[PDB]
Amino acid sequence: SVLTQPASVSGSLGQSVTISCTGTSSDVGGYDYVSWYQQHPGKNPKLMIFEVNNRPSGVSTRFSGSKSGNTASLTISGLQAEDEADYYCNSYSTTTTWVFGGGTSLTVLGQPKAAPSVTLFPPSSEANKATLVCLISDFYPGAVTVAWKADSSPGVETTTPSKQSNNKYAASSYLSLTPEQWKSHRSYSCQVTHEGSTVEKTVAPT
Amino acid sequence: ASLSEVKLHLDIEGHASHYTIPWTELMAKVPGLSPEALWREANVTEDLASMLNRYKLIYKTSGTLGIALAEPVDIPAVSEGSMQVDASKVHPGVISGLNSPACMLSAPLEKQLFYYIGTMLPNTRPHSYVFYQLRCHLSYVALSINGDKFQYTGAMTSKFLMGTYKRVTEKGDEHVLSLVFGKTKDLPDLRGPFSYPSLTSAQSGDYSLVIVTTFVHYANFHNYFVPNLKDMFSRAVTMTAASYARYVLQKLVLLEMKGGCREPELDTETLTTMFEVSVAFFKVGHAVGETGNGCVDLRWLAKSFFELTVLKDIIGICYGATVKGMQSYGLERLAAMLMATVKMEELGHLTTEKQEYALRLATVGYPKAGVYSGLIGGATSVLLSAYNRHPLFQPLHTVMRETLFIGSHVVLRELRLNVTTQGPNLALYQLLSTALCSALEIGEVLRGLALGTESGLFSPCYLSLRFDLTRDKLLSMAPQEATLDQAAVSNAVDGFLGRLSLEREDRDAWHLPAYKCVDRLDKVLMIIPLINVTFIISSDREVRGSALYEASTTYLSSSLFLSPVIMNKCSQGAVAGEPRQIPKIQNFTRTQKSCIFCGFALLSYDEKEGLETTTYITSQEVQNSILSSNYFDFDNLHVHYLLLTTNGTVMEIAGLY
Amino acid sequence: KPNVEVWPVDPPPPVNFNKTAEQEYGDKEVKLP
Amino acid sequence: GGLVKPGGSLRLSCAASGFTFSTYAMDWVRQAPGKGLEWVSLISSRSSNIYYSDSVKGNFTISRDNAKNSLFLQMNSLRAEDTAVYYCAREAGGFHSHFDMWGQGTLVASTKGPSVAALGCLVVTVSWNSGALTSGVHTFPALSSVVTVPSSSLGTCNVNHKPS
Amino acid sequence: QVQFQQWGAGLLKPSETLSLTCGVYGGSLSGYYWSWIRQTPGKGLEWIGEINHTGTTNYNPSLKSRVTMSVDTSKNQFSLKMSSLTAADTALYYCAREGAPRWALKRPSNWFDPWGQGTLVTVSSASTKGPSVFPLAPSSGGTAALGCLVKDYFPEPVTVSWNSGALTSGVHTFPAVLQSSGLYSLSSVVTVPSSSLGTQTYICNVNHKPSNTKVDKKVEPK
Amino acid sequence: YPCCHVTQLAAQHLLALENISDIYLVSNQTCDGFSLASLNSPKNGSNQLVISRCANGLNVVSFFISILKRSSSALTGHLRELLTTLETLYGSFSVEDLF
Amino acid sequence: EIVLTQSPVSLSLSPGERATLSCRASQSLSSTYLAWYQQIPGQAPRLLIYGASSRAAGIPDRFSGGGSGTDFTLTISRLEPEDFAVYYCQQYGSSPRSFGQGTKLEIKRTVAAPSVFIFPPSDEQLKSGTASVVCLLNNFYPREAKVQWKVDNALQSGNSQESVTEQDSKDSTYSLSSTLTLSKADYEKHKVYACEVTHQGLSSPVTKSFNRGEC
Ligand SMILES: *[C@@H]1O[C@H](CO)[C@@H](O)[C@H](O)[C@H]1NC(C)=O
Ligand SMILES: *[C@@H]1O[C@H](CO)[C@@H](O)[C@H](O)[C@H]1NC(C)=O
Ligand SMILES: *[C@@H]1O[C@H](CO)[C@@H](O)[C@H](O)[C@H]1NC(C)=O
Ligand SMILES: *[C@@H]1O[C@H](CO)[C@@H](O)[C@H](O)[C@H]1NC(C)=O
Repeated sequence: SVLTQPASVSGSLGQSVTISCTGTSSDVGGYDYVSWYQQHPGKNPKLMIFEVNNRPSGVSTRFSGSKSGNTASLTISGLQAEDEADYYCNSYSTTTTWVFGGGTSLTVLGQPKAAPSVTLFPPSSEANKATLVCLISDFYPGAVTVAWKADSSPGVETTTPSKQSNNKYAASSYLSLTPEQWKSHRSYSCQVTHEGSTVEKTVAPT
Repeated sequence: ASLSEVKLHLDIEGHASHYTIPWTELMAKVPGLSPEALWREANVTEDLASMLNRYKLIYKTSGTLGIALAEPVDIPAVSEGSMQVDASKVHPGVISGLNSPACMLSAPLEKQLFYYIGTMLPNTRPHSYVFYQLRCHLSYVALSINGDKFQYTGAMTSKFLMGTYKRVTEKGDEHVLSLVFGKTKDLPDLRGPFSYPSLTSAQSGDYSLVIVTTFVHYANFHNYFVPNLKDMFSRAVTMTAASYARYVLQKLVLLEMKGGCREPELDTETLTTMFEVSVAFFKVGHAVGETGNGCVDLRWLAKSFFELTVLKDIIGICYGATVKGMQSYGLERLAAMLMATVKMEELGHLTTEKQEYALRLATVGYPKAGVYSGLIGGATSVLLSAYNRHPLFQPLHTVMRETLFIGSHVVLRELRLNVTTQGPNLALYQLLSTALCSALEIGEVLRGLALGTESGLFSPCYLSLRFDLTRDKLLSMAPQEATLDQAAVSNAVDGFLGRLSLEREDRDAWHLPAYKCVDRLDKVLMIIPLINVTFIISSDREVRGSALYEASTTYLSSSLFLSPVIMNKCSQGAVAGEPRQIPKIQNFTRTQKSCIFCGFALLSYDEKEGLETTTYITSQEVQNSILSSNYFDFDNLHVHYLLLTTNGTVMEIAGLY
Repeated sequence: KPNVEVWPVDPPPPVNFNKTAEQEYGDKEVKLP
Repeated sequence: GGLVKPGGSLRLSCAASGFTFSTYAMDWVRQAPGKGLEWVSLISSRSSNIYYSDSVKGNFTISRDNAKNSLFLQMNSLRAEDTAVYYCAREAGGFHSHFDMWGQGTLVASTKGPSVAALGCLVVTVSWNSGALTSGVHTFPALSSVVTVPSSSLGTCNVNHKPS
Repeated sequence: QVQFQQWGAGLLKPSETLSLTCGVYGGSLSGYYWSWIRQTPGKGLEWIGEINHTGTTNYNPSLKSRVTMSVDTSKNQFSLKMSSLTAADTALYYCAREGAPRWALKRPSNWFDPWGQGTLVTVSSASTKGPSVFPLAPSSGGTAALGCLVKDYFPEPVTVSWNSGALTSGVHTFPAVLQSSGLYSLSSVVTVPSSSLGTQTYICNVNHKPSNTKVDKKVEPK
Repeated sequence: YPCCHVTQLAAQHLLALENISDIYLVSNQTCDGFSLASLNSPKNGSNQLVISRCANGLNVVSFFISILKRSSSALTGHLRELLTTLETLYGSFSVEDLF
Repeated sequence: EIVLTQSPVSLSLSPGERATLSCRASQSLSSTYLAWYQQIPGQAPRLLIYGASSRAAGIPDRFSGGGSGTDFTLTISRLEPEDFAVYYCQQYGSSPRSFGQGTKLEIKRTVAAPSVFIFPPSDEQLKSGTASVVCLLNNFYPREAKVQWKVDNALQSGNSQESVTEQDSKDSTYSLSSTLTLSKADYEKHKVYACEVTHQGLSSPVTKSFNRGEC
């Protein structure tokens, strides 16, 4: 079933992070067979902890676990340089022959801030469908407030703040307009706020 | 210190299994378990070479024959309305009579049957190689012959049975051979590398017969003990509990007679019967155990434990064996209480099923003689009743023979007592048996002893007061109508003769106070103990009686004498002078309206054959059966009919009207 | 004359009903000979 | 294939050929849009023992072929109570309870339509001009992609949907 | 009833062995246990042993180291032997039968019925001596007494009968007195009427078994 | 010499089940085919040192089978599966082709 | 094993009286295993009562055996002269049979003075060199009687023996025979030989004498 795992990794690049994983009397509290798995945000598993404290022969940086009583904490030191991924814990459970963890996502703080590179596509002729595409990329952290206007005044359902390859984030915004509101109004300006800065891109039927 | 827990790890077939056995948990809830004792017995650090040499020491069955056996339905379903009885809680308010249904709960019955507890698999040499030391609630049958030079132990539980033979050669090198019977799933746990398949001789779908011995002990036992384990296991599995008990009982009875167990030999059949006694005692306990927390009908328990009680007595006679266990005191209390609800004097006025049920309860509740002698009055009441409704001189029917056999055991028990308070009733029983022992009865019993059927196990002739049954007369009464082989017939005559040996404690009189009036006992032919008189019928004259008649015999042909003894008080000397003649009576009318001959005896004999029949006139019906049939054949001048009266008179009936 | 009948017998003894296990069987710890 | 109803029959393959040793045990672990990991089934090296899940997530038949380097799994689709991404797992070995070798995993109302520096394609995989500029391969998460280029050449989009 | 006849030696030397044999008449050995019972004059009634017609023996535990008994069923006899004799073993030896038959083994002993006539076995180192018979002259109611004195014989007993048994009324044979020499001597006198005296004759028949002596002495007046 | 040995305790060496906490069993196709078990010390204390002693696996398995049977009225189901697995393992190993 | 002590040792009653004999055992024994025997001196013992209560064949109703446990009794009522005997108790329940010491009962009578006779030695005995004079006392009662030898009025001492018979089972009388033994030499040197008898039944001591050689 579920092994409890705490979220909210912390640390100002001090090369140390600690996150627990508590289990039952048949999986964690009474058996020394427990493992973890992080590896990336596009692929989840890689061994990363061979036993309670053992390390596989690829992870030379300080990776270790506690397994004190009915709880298995985790102490990592050398992976404090990248936004890598979530972590998981598992063990041999007599009740159910396997069992996994609730999830602990990780990214390290203190990275240099990056203002976003907002962009926009053309009015996109192709019928009473507009869906204006405003793109946001290369920003940190992943928290921006997007707004739109029609020269003086503001179905939307847009969100996708995932990670990127160059240590940054991304997002998109479409909002599904119609020519009955596109031809009459002069222009539309996609504005983004990242830590209090209005990055604007304006388009018009021209 | 302070044993806590052990973790077991398995890498079998890929996936890693991990188990945790906590010693302190399962050790506090199972007090009769010692893990360190089994760890010591295990010899965990034994090398493979040494384990191999211990493994080859033990004999292994080369071929296991697979036979499909059909086990029967022993214990019936609970009868609707049966009062359930706890063996531990039995009070007089429990079941009223023999007609009200009843059943005893199985769990308290088992707790009382297997009350004792002991070590079943000892640390001795042969068992220690293969078994872990086992200690359970048990019940054993032990016996020894040849003065501790041969011993058999019959330890058993509610799940399996182990019979162990031990032989001492008077010089050393004890030989041990064990046989284990029971459910293949219930067999005890093996030690080390041993496997059960390589040790089972016979096997069924659910039962197994395992043999545990060393090659040297096996080869030594084989010179004098080659049992047929196939048929042995087959009977042990297929037969019901009571049938198997009766089978073993018949074997021992034929062994006790014909002088077989006075000097018991180390024969194959002997040891086979020793094991079968244990199996008989084990099948009852196993049948009770296979119905856990249920209840067993009282009639089934009565039948089975009557058989077991008789079997216990017989093994105590032949081998002086000991049976510890398989005896519930609650069942005895229940039976002895039911014995107070039926009056013995009229036990024969009940149903045949009720008569047999009461008699089984009688021997089960009162297993030892001398506690309640009134039971004899019951058994006599059965016999008397049967004698009234049985066709005269005809052989006993199977049902009647079984009823009289169930009843005969209280009498056999009281005849072996040195002092009794039921002398008159024993006399009546033995007179009735003498009356029932005709030529047809002897012929049927001889045929049953020849063929080995149930007719030879019991007969009223065995308790009869006939002393004129030598070999030359038994061969004349042999049937010879069937195609008999004269070998079984010779052995049957010899066995029938030995069963009547007066050396038997139930064959010498010791309770006919007039048997002392005889001075030449080797010439006694018959004893007729009527009321106020006993007639000593002999071929000799020196009898200290109250009178002396001489019957008509052919010249030079072993004359016949009848000496009456009044009140069983012997005379100061033999009545001298000339023996008085037997008065002939012709004016007796064949038409009678009242029982004028009641209490008399009617003895027909022949001039050159001997005594032929004996009738006890016990009712009007028997008198009319005698007078109004072809019994009186005055055309044959060699047959003479003598009437014996209660005042000691002997008449010769030579005519009627 | 009357029919031959069984000699009368005495009533059964007073069955205990108040005897426990140790008084009937014994020590419960036996050694097999 | 894939993409079946709340009642389905899809045959999944775990074909992995890392070496010439296939005498280990194997497992299936499954993932979904919900961030979580859950185990499903296990077979033995000598395939004499097989384990499955025991809850609202149960599952259905798995097999293995020693002479064809494969383990196989078949599944019924509960859709709502069923996931889509099934990974392979290879058991460690003797006295070790974990997995070492893994796999990439197999594939994914009703089917919709495929399609309708700043080159604004507006929509699976996305590619431009048969990967002319691999460096500027920029696809925003779903759904439009953007493929970076030089501003001078103003005078000199590929999509795939497996349902479509 | 059953009758017995016992034969065996009378005088025996100490270190020797006693051998007796009873024969049964009027009955049969089958079914009963026959026993030997000794009785020292004055004291007595000590049980020795018993045997049945098959051979089962039961001896007195105070004598089982010296006593053996055997049977002969073809002759209806049973015999006793007692070695290591002493002067204290002289006694009257009776043989009796149990008053009730005992066929089986697991069976108590019974009472004696009937008994036989005991014979006197005398253990002594002395030798036999023949008796001398002398008359006692009857001199002169009107009834006189005449007798025979049997003197100087050993050992006991002798038997005196008048007229081979034709005269038993008034006969008195006194118990013997042991003389200082070690020999025995007794009298046997009968009182007869004095009318009879003289004319018809009287003879005392004295018989000593060990010495094989038989003397018929006629008693006449002098 | 399959994967370890079975040297018998020399006549001064003591062994007790109280000082054993981890037992490792071998399959019928893990080692050469013999049944060997490895008993381990508590693996506790400073530097976490541990001592091991190989022994006959058949005797260990038979011991634990009898242990679990003699107390089957207290098995938690976990030990029930252990009993079934030990019986199957003991049945897989066989003799007289060992000689 | 079991020891049976009888009581009393001696006993004397008159015809018609009732005699009670006692037999005490050293242990307990079943009443069914006990016997009483009657032994008239010179004859084989006759069984009286077996089973401690049951009368044997021929024994009349005036014999009764009772008791149990450790004490048994034999009551003989309406005594007759024929009942003179020694009576024994026996037990046959222990491993060895055992009998009692016995009780000798004498039946009383009237005074019955003796019949004194004297017999001189024969010529045959004198031929051998000795002489024996015989004095006879016949059919007297009680057994207490004094016999004194007088050879020429000299009282003989230390040269005479005597024997008394058992009580006659019909008339309950005794008989004594006294023998005076002398050498031939001492016998020939005296004349008057007499025996003197003193008894309760004699008014005066009766003397029977003779002269050596008279006719
Ligand atoms: C236990 O193993 C050792 C070594 O093989 C052996 O010496 C010993 O005798 C075995 N067991 C017994 C009970 O002797
Ligand atoms: C009868 O007495 C004999 C001898 O004492 C004994 O061996 C036997 O066991 C007794 N039988 C009974 C039933 O008391
Ligand atoms: C087990 O370990 C304890 C503690 O070290 C020790 O005292 C004991 O001797 C050991 N067991 C044996 C059988 O010696
Ligand atoms: C070994 O054990 C397996 C099960 O784990 C069984 O299938 C096989 O028959 C056994 N024997 C051999 C020789 O592999």
